[PDB]
Amino acid sequence: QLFVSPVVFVTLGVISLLENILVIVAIAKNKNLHSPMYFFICSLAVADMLVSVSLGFETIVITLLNSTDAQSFTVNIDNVIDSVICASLLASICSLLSIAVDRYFTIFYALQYHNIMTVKRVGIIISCIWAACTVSGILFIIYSDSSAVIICLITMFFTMLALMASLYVHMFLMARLHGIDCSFWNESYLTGSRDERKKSLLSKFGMDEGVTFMFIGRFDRGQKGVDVLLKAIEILSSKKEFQEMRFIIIGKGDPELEGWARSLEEKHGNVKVITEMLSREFVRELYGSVDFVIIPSYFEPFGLVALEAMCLGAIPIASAVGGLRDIITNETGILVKAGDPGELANAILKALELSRSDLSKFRENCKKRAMSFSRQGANMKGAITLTILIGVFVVCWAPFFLHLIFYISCPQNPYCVCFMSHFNLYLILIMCNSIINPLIYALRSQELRKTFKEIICCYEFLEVLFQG
Amino acid sequence: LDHXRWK
Ligand SMILES: [Ca+2]
Repeated sequence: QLFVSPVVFVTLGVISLLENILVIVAIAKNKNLHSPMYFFICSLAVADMLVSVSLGFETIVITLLNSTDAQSFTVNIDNVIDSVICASLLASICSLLSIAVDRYFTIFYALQYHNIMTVKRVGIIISCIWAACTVSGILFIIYSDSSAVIICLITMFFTMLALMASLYVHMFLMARLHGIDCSFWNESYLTGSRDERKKSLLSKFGMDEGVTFMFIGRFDRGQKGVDVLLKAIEILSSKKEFQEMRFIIIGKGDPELEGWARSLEEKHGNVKVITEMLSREFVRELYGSVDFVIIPSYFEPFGLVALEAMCLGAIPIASAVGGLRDIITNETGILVKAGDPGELANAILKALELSRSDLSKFRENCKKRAMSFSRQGANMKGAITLTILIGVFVVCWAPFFLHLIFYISCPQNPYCVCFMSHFNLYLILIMCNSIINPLIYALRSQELRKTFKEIICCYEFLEVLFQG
Repeated sequence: LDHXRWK
């Protein structure tokens, strides 16, 4: 076994104890950090502290025995120490998963999650997490020799690894796929009122002032659903309500659908078709002029199409598919069944009736919703914090869990034995998870840094009052 | 008894 001085385990356990107490004290002392996310960061801080305190205390207990077997007493103390480490490891997984649940629901169902997750409900959930993890942790140490327990912990680590892989793929690799660009899609690029922007836009296409509906995307059968909209305009054609409606259809593709759109354009007059790929700057002006944006997509994994429109006040009429279903709410748009022209025609009729009242607040809801999905926003920055925290967990626990994989799969293999002999370094990396996490919380939370700065000033006064 | 478990 690879030697590391017992004092390293004790000192790292002290540094972790000092750091994580400061984290728990800061969240409790500051009412600004009294949100479910920081409460789940608090349970994670307890779990981190308890792991390093138990590993530090265990090292003190082992060194004491090497200095002085003491029968069952040492085995009983070992089982209790290992149960606290197991319980806290399960609780740390549960806490990170709870921050993952917190972030997913604050990103998509912000108002809904906030009303549900009260200080009482989050207090119950954390208590239930720790109650189930202490029960499971004790049971896991009883059947530590059993494969089922070791396989369960390895599966739980592989779940966290799969969570890290999917979060890194979303937050960093797919960053520019679903991330809204607030520097470009800004209402500051628009001049005048929406009434005059719509008036000028409709006058440019030789049309009267009416409820303007806009389509942007490829002309294809089974993807962006231009066919659904073209069928819906034909359904609306017979209705008297269609005369108060205006349609701007942009995109290229299928000559069959291009020719269909151009045929309805010359047939109705309130229908305008641009069979050209327009510049994002002009699409932005269209989003800020039109009343509604119709996204009748059969498939749209990223709500970016709706997000871009919502930024500039355009109320989206999209399909309840992928990202559109997630981004659009009752307050921020109208959702319809994909591939249903009859339901879309009714949604355009609903939108026409909706426009008779003041849509000013509806657009403000769209703007506020689209704004919360920006990378510079508190919701996305928290998801990046979550990816860093899970990333740090996975990296710090990976050698231990590979050691655990090796323990049950290849304990006889010299290549596994050589890796398994550096177990003390893997425990040191577990100590580091409890030291790196408080450094991340401070780095990612400006408010927690401020509260930490108040404790270093109060500790200077504590030591001053201690001597005098 | 040793440091951690499954060493
Ligand atoms: Ca032990």
